[PDB]
Amino acid sequence: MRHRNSGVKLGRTSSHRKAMFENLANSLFEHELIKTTLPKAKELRRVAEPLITLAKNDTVANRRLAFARTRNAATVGKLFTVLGPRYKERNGGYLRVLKAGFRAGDAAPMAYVELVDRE
Amino acid sequence: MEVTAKLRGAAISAQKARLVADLIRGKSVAHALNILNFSNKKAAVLVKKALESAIANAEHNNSLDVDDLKVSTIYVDEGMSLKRIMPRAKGRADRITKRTCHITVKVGV
Amino acid sequence: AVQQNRKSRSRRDMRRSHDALTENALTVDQATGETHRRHHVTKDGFYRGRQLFAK
Amino acid sequence: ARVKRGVVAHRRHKKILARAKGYYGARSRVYRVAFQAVIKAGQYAYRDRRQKKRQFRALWIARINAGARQNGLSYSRMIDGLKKAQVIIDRRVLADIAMHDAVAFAALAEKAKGALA
RNA sequence: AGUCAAGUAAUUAAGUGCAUGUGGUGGAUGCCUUGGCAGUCAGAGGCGAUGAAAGACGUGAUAGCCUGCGAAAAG
RNA sequence: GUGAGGGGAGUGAAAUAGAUCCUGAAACCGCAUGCAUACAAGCAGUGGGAGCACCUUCGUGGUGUGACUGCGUACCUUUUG
RNA sequence: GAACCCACUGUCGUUGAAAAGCCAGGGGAUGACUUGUGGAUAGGGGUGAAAGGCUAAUCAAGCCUGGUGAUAGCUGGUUCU
RNA sequence: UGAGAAGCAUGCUGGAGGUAUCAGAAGUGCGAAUGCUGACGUGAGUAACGACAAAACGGGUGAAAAACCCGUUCGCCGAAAGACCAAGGGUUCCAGUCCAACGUUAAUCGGGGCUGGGUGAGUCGACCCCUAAGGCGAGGCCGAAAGGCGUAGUCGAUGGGA
RNA sequence: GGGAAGCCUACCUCAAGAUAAGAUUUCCCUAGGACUUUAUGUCCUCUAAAGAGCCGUUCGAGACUAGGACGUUGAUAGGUU
Ligand SMILES: [Mg+2]
Ligand SMILES: [Mg+2]
Ligand SMILES: [Mg+2]
Ligand SMILES: [Mg+2]
Ligand SMILES: [Mg+2]
Ligand SMILES: [Mg+2]
Ligand SMILES: [Mg+2]
Ligand SMILES: [Mg+2]
Ligand SMILES: [Mg+2]
Ligand SMILES: [Mg+2]
Ligand SMILES: [Mg+2]
Ligand SMILES: [Mg+2]
Ligand SMILES: [Mg+2]
Ligand SMILES: [Mg+2]
Ligand SMILES: [Mg+2]
Ligand SMILES: [Mg+2]
Repeated sequence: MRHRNSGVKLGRTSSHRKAMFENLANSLFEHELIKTTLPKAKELRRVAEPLITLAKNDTVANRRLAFARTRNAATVGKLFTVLGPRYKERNGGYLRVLKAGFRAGDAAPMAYVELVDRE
Repeated sequence: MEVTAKLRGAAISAQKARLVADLIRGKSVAHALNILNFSNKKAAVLVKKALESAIANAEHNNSLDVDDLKVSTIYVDEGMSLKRIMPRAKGRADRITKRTCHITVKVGV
Repeated sequence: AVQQNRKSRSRRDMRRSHDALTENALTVDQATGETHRRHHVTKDGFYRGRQLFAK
Repeated sequence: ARVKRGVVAHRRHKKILARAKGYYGARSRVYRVAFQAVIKAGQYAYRDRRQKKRQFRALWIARINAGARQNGLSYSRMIDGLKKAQVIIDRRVLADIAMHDAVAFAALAEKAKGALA
């Protein structure tokens, strides 16, 4: 029974799942377009969008929090200098998840994660 | 009447391939190709290869138009099976059989 | 536990009678005019008037 | 003088399997079951060749009784009258007439009833 | 012509059973021998310190194996 | 897929004689046609029996299926059984 | 109390990862200690701080080849009309 | 067709042997022996896909990339899951090329197939000199034969010698 | 006639595969040919109704199913406030 429960497991421990989601967020912020599995893509929003929401205000405390959550100086820099001002007047919804068939390896459903205003 | 095409040594069992072969029996060539392209089964690529071979043979040798063709008959036959030995616990050994099948497709009209 | 008698081919086929496959939902795209899975991105990179992987 | 048992054994098995066409399951494919099936069929035929006469006689008696009760009599009384009227018609022709020719059976019943009186 | 009521036919096969036609795996049968088995009639009944029986390594088609041969090495 | 495999052309008396190569059976596994089958209980047959489908030397005929019905608890050994 | 040797309890495993194991605990750990290499003891024999224990996954008498196609008042099977 | 074991004629495949009547000899008739050999079914597309640690993304080749290559992040061992000798196995070592079979999946990858290369010693080890346990043993003692023991000797490292 | 925690009703749940397959309210489908074996006959031409399903966002529903809500005429899920 998981009535009114939010979250995923993906067959991983807490630390492995957290590190994988952080790495996925960093890769997405670096390349602006990635291809992953469907549940991972749908769960990436809840960890990616709060970072962009936090980056909308440029303060020392916000920078330190973004660094503590990302652990990447280049990512924090690119975020606060590019993605913050870009989505200044947008009320959420900075990601786009599009189904892209299945993987030829294990027939797993795939999906493209994209930014709404890239390139 | 019927343009035939045979694929021997499919490296798959007949029971797993009959499930895919039952889908395209009686359909047109375009619908069958569309169904086989967007499927995730393993025997689908073999059935698609056999169907494309049959269609190409019908176009080249008999000079039949492709829009009038349809999957008239299709079936799967058993083939030679390889025998291997698998070591079990307590020194026992079991016999494993790798199965193979042939696919026959005849397109008509 | 193991069976006491053989299972005739009739009962085997009656049990297998639920192993039929099903087709997918394929539609013709309005922009490219190609067959594609519904609610899925076309193999070339086009979906809903937009085009990914600009070339 | 070595002798091989291929041809004659194959022919015997083929004859036995051909004598058992139409059976269900292994009774039409396996020799071990087909032999027993053929033997049982032979025994059943031997018994039914005797049972058939009783079955048909019972059918004839039932039809004659129906006709006699239609003509206001019973089977026993009509048979007794026909035996007293010196009529030697068997039950087969009587049942055939009762099923097909109603006026002839009525005349026979009238003669039997007159002989009873 | 139509409503209402009562009675009563035909129509389904996800699958299966039987018969026939057409195929697959499989290597029984039929035909044949390149190999064995048992004898007759004639031989011989041994090889070796001048290095025997049995082996290792080498020698040409080109790389290997089988036969032949031994740095004079299919002579 | 410069793969495997197959369809044409050609050789061959013969290619379901194509190198997994004379003939090539049974168990076992597919496809097509014909009939029956989703309210009725058991060694799965036997004696009757309506209908349906193709044949015809067009029948009180042939080939398949066969609803409904009476009867019916496998084979061999060892035992009084 | 570590390496090393051993195997007292429990869980799991029992067509197992393994024809004797894993994990959590446990005992000895300067000695009657553990271990490498090379030798000796051969079957009514050897060895045994002694359990009928060990002697190539086999021990109230190891394995192989011959007598040998041992014997069985016992069990099973024994084919066309 | 006959009471039976069976006989006869013929449609399709097959491509070279078969054999009347009467006599003679049998390796002369299979459904069972937890019978022997080979092939194939049910279970069933079910169980299972093998300690201590974990993976994600971008690009490349390629018919096909979760497993290959390059790069960017994460995690584990570190008295070992690191680096070497002895025993043991002989090409598994390196390069090019391939995916039929092997890899408990695919594979462009490999300790897989094919082709071509690679091991350089006065100082390392072996060989050699010497010997322990032990083996063999000229003469010799004993024993039906085979043979047993053993002296002078000769071998035998796990030891000593630049 | 009286007569008990006993039986049938009464209380809660399931229930028309009850093949005896029930009832009620509403909604939908009203064209042109050929042939034969003139029959809810067989082939053609022309439309696919009311609805159901496939698919997607999902659930206080759920092993897979099934069931409930929604799909630009939208607050079904995520994000933002
Ligand atoms: Mg929720
Ligand atoms: Mg040569
Ligand atoms: Mg009833
Ligand atoms: Mg019925
Ligand atoms: Mg009958
Ligand atoms: Mg201690
Ligand atoms: Mg015999
Ligand atoms: Mg037999
Ligand atoms: Mg018997
Ligand atoms: Mg299960
Ligand atoms: Mg990748
Ligand atoms: Mg090699
Ligand atoms: Mg290589
Ligand atoms: Mg190699
Ligand atoms: Mg001595
Ligand atoms: Mg010496």
